[PDB]
Amino acid sequence: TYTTRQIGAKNTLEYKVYIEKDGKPVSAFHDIPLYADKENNIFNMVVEIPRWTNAKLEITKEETLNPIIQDTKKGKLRFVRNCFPHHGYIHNYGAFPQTWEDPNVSHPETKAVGDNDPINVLEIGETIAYTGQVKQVKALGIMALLDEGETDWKVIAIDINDPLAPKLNDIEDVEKYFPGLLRATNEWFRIYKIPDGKPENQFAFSGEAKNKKYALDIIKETHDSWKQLIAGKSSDSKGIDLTNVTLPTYSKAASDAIPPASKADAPIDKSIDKWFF
Amino acid sequence: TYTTRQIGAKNTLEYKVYIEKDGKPVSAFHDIPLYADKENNIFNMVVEIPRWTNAKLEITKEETLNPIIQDTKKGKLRFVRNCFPHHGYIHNYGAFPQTWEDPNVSHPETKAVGDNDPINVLEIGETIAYTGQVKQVKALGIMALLDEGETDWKVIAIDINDPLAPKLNDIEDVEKYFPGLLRATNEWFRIYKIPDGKPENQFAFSGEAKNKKYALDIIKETHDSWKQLIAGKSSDSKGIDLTNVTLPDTPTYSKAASDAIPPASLKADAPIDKSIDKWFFI
Ligand SMILES: [Mg+2]
Ligand SMILES: [Mg+2]
Ligand SMILES: [Mg+2]
Repeated sequence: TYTTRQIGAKNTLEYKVYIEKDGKPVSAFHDIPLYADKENNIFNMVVEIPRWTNAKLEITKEETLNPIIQDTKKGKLRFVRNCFPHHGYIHNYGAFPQTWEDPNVSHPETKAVGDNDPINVLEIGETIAYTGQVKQVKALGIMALLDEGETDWKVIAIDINDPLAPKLNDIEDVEKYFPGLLRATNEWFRIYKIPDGKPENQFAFSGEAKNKKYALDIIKETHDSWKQLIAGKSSDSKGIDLTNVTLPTYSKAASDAIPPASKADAPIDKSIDKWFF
Repeated sequence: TYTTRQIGAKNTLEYKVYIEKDGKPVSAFHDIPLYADKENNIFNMVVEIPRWTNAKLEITKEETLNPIIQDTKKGKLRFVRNCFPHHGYIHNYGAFPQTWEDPNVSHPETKAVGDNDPINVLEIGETIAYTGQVKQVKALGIMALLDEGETDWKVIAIDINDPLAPKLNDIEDVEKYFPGLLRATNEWFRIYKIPDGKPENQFAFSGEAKNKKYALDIIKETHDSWKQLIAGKSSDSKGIDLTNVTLPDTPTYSKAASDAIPPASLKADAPIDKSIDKWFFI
């Protein structure tokens, strides 16, 4: 059973969420199996950012057991800005554990190296998720984002508990039941860092969302990129912390070393409300 | 100075917010002056609903001193649903005090009676407002919504403290600094009750946002309807509570109605049913 352990107040530098299996911290990167049901391609998704929020929370590569923390740039907490007509993130946002966009090789589909992170997942169901949630999802398709010039696939997925899950099996069903969401998704990932002073991003395949079979192939490829990583068979592991507790860099002590749970959400600066056009 | 007095937890049937002056309740409908600065057309806006929220909090006409209370439909808390690509309300939303969309006459611009409420205001500035806030706004323009067949004008306004306020003087400026916003606003008010099983709403003038001059004329009309209402001279005041604490020449003036209000009993926001998360694709 997966739960969460929160250290600190949300929206501060001290905030961390560890995932616990039966009350014991595990690595959110390496210790949650990618497959909840391999035979039926049901994946475990680690939720980082709930729909309609701004705080850029993420599994951190360089801390032990890879807790979810807030991204920073040069000491300042990162909040993704509101880009009209969108409010924060327009998906439940996260990653599949046990995957890696390998930064050391060029991906033939996009002519770019990977962004060094677990492959990202856009979960499109009704219910807003919580940071640190491990949910079970089916993959519907995939989009090829070049994120400041690096391969940054976005899997389009739905919670198997969603009322619509039985009617959603491939990328075409997203167009049926969520008309406009794929367009909005294309726009969002293109422009979301312009308010930060970064360039517009671009997608390979003219922004096309590839179907489920294509997505399963890419996911399995990043999962293999991950098996080379965790084996220490890396030409360059890029400072990632490879410690784990359910599985070399294995270290069963790591789970007891995590501090105990703690605070109410801290205030967010009013500037984060602003809608950019 | 204006403050709030909250009774109960937000997102419950018991929740109420009264607006206070000098720490004592006044009527949110009747006692807050329409104009903060008459000579410069600066209005007091009563905020009901913050941008990007759902709970349909509104001034309560039929309750003494007209506190803001969550609307209900057949007794259940009313939450406006999320209609893609929007999240809840896309403006800080509320009303001008001392106005009324007269329900007893057909309004010439729309050929329909009024929706029996204070004129509504969409405040477009960057900072998210709070329920019971009295802010000072400039009017920029106005749209003629027919909300379930009733005249329901929406003033386009901006907080005078917004960084952009000095650059926003008329309706054309909204399109310049907020491109797509007026178009989205037209869509929002057409579709927002479709998830409630209501028909699509309609606008007069094919949704055109009329300019500031036009807006000021309609705001005056609604202020005049209210002057008649509060004096006890409406042909049918619809059971509205006209009790006030600042208008001595009215039959329903009573400074002591303020003393009768219970003290604040502010509790933490109650949970909202997860169904309200849902994004509706219309
Ligand atoms: Mg990043
Ligand atoms: Mg990424
Ligand atoms: Mg109205």
